Amino acid sequence: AWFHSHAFIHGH
Amino acid sequence: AFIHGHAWFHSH
Amino acid sequence: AFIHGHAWFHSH
Amino acid sequence: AWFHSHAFIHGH
Repeated sequence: AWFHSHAFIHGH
Repeated sequence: AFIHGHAWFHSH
Repeated sequence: AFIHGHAWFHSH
Repeated sequence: AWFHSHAFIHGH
């Protein structure tokens, strides 16, 4: 699974 | 799984 | 599972 | 499961 952050980590 | 938090993170 | 990475992260 | 970061994320 991939997650992105730009902080909160986005992605399920 | 979602990753919660933004340092400690929590994931189930 | 471990969270890889330092922006994109990945976990399997 | 808890993960810690100072970024690399540490924890299983």
